[PDB]
Formats: sequence, C-alpha cells, structure tokens
Amino acid sequence: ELAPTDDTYVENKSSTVDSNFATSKQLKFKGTSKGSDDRIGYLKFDISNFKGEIDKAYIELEGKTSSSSEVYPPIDISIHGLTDDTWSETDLTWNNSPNHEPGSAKVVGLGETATFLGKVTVNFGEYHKVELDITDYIKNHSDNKDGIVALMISDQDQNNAYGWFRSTQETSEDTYPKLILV
Ligand SMILES: [Ca+2]
Repeated sequence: ELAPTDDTYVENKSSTVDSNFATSKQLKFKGTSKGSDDRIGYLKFDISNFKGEIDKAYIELEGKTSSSSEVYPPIDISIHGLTDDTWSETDLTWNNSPNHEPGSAKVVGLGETATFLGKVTVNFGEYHKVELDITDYIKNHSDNKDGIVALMISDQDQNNAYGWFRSTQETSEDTYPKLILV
C-alpha cells in the first residue's frame, strides 16, 4: 500500500494557469467542450523499495463529482501512465505540465509518452472508492523500470462535469490515493 510522493492538479483559467495546487486536499478534474476551466490531476509513486516480483498492481482513488445545480450521471475519468516523471508536485502548473494540449485536457503522446490505463467511473455527491488494475503497465512497461511511476487523471471526453479525488493533504490517510502492489 503506497501513498503518492507527489500529488497535485493544474487548472486552465487565466488567473490560475501559472498556479501550483500541491497544498490542496483536492485533485480536481474537469473536461469542457472548449478546454477553458479544465483541470488535470497528477500522481507520482516510488516503487523502487518494493521487495520481490510484482504480481498484481492497482491504483485506488477516493472521489466524487459535485454541482449545486444538477445531478451528474456517472462520469468516466481517464488514467494515463506517463513517461515524464521529471516533475515534482510543487513544479506543475497548467502552463508547465506534461501530456496535454495547451488549451485543454486533450492528451498528447498517446501510445508514446502517455499510456492509456483505463477509466474509473466517478459518481455524484458522495465520496466513494474507485480502483483500476494496472498490473501490465507496472510489471512490464518501460516507464516503470526506473521505479518512479507517474499517472495523469483527466476527463478526455468533454463531459463538462466537475469533481475531484482526495489528495495526500487530507487529514485521514485512508482517503489518499493508493498504489497497491501484490
Ligand atoms: Ca518512470
């Protein structure tokens, strides 16, 4: 059970394109038609101390979607593995963050520096767990041989649905993102 070394989000607003969010309890996401007000989350883990051969690996998050004006249907949020692990949580801003187009969350590098791992279904109004089996990526992909795992969290499908996952800045450790190594 590993907590991130790094977790943050970035946000596409003129007031916050140069802002860092590593102090927040939230890993925000949003994907809009135009890309304004998009948010992307990022995680890093260090698996280099895992004694033994990894058999299964899972990413677990805790999150929800949120609106005062409508009930969202379940929203599928994409998880990518990134080659780029060169950043720390305090480095990333919208303007300085990897694997997306400059005006929206649209992914850059698919199949090359960004590996699609799957989507997690996020539900409305109440925190819940999601989990994605990422065994093949952790066990086999070139990105993870250096022991530093980098993940991106985004809406790639323009749902125009705000939400967040809970970060390492929450008071309860049980809400943190978790990389589970068997
Ligand atoms: Ca790596």
